[PDB]
Amino acid sequence: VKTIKVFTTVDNTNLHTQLVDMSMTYGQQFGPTYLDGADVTKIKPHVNHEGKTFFVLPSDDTLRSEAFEYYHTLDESFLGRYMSALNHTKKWKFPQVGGLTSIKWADNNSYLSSVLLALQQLEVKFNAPALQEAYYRARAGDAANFCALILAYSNKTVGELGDVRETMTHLLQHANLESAKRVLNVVCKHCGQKTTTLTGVEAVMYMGTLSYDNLKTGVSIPCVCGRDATQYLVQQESSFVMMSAPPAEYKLQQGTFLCANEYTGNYQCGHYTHITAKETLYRIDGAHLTKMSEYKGPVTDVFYKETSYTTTIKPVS
Amino acid sequence: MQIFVKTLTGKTITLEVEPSDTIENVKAKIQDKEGIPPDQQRLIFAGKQLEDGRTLSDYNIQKESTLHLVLRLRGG
Ligand code: NA
Ligand SMILES: [Zn+2]
Repeated sequence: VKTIKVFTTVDNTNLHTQLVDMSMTYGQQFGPTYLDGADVTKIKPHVNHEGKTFFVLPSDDTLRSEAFEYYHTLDESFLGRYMSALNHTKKWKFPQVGGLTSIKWADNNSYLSSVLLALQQLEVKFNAPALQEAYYRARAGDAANFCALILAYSNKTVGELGDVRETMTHLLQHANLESAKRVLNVVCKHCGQKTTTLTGVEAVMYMGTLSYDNLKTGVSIPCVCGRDATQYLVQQESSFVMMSAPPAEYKLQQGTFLCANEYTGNYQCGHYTHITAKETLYRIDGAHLTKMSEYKGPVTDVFYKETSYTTTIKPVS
Repeated sequence: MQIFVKTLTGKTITLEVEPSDTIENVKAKIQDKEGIPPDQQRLIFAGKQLEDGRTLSDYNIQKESTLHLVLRLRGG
């Protein structure tokens, strides 16, 4: 029996020493096995594999513990889906555009580029070590791992069409939003006032208007009495908010928002570009940049910086 | 109890539901009646995203509430 020595891992930190038989596939020995993202399950060890690190599926208690602590998921399919995505995302290009890590277009990835571009402008931290480590690398321009993780956490595959708002929602479940807090009032001329408090991801997301000012001044919403009521923001504590709405023509003006994305197309297929407010507005389409003093188009998500906001609106007399 | 679901096009869907029903179950009722596949449907209540595995009760959706049906975007 001839062997080579390799290391297996689920977290790239804890490495497990292995001796593998050259006459058996990696699948016969570890099960699903990946070398820099590439699926090597069906092949036999090569002399050139000596001393290399391989990713494996968590197949014992130690590996399962390490995977859980690193990824913050109990989903047995996770590593396999992560590696499957990584084999493609490692081939993507991550140019710096307007000082931000972007993604050159490939594999229907414009929604992912808009997610990545927006995150870099938010004061946000991830809890899962896998995301912390990969996000740091992504900020540094090395974003393949982070992109593959976005796909794995979102239960999406490379090439699948996607929604920035939905993807952001998945990612933010793993962000530290423990102190994010939103208080909303709803006032009806007949029914009076009702108040609710939202925390975590729900405190920083909204679907119905792009305008943070509108949420502050009043959004018309149906009341159970059959009349219209007014919903408004009483208090917000978070480092940002994301305001979303079905795509519609909207004007982005300098000095009024952090960043945004627009969706051009229809409900069957569209394409995203990102707009960031710098010394002027920058529209970022993958590797491409267009500078402009304002942007009018089918905006669907707008991000705003926040610290603490308290309303000036008083209860009705 | 009756609830209402306002679509993007401006139609109001009228449903008979119970507080215990899951959001997934509400989507199933929408599908049979309007032919909208549940995987495309995204239900919103006063700006808040509703999730499939949770229930109307979880969101304090009571009688005569109106939800909004928006659609998942399909960006390349
Ligand atoms: Na984009
Ligand atoms: Zn009322």
